[PDB]
Amino acid sequence: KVGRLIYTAGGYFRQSLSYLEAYNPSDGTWLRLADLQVPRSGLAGCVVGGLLYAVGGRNNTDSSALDCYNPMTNQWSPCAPMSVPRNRIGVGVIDGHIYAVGGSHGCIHHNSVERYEPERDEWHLVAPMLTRRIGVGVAVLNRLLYAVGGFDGTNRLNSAECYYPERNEWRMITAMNTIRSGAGVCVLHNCIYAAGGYDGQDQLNSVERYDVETETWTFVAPMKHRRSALGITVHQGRIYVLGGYDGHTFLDSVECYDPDTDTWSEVTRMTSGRSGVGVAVT
Ligand SMILES: CCN1CCN(CCC(=O)Nc2ccc(S(=O)(=O)N(CC(N)=O)c3ccc(N(CC(N)=O)S(=O)(=O)c4ccc(OC)cc4)c4ccccc34)cc2)CC1
Repeated sequence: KVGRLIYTAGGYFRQSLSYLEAYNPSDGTWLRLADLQVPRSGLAGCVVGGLLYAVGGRNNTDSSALDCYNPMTNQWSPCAPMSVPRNRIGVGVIDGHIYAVGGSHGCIHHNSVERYEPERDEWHLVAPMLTRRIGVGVAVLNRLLYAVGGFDGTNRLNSAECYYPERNEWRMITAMNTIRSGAGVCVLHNCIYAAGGYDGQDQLNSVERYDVETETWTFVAPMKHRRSALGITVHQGRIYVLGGYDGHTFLDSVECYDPDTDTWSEVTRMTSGRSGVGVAVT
């Protein structure tokens, strides 16, 4: 069997893409899957019940689209769209529900947040963030959604806030050491990781993880390639970053961070360089 792959949807390189490819870290092999009905970039990926969802993005135009991919049918299926278009959206999953955080619709910078129930194919607004954030990293940890960095329309941000589903409220948390938009955010071993991003003048290769109990952000081993608008995911206790923009070119490099050795390896290259891809694991 081919159990658990890293899926990449959409992206940008000279134009919005429709590519859907999968990577087998047991293999080193790539798989070409069904193209997206509409090419998109700046979207987010997540998994719920073994289906892969592609949320938001822009087609070259800002998308409110939610689309479902079934790995067993290799087929894409449209879902109820969001209430608003959300370019540079962040996404997280709590109890089988997809939270769409922030993003832009043209020049509107959203601080709003909606929740999608796959059981009912319905979207509902939840409490809005304290800060408008596009290009925001999103991570779920102890059933709490975290919104990290991004751009509020005026300032690139280093702040972070925390949404509480049971109370339906947001609370700021400790700010990061660096301003980061278009960063990869994920959760590896009870910690939130924030890799790369763009600090307003440079693409970053730095990496800080947040310890919730100590409330502090500490830097860790940096990546080899500066990159923003990167895909990120966690597979078997390791972080994977995919593609992105380094300020000049569109990367195809996929680096793998080992927490037990605090080291970034290059483990493969995408079939072509791209940025703004959605990434998930199933
Ligand atoms: C128009 C005139 N020019 C001038 C220069 N050009 C340079 C050549 C070029 O094409 N770069 C390029 C790079 C990337 C894409 S993208 O697909 O990933 N993408 C598209 C999307 N869906 O919006 C996105 C763009 C910007 C983002 N950022 C958040 C933010 N507020 O900018 S960011 O922090 O990471 C950033 C900031 C400054 C940077 O340096 C300028 C580069 C990154 C995105 C964040 C998340 C997801 C997609 C993003 C697309 C194009 C091109 C065109």
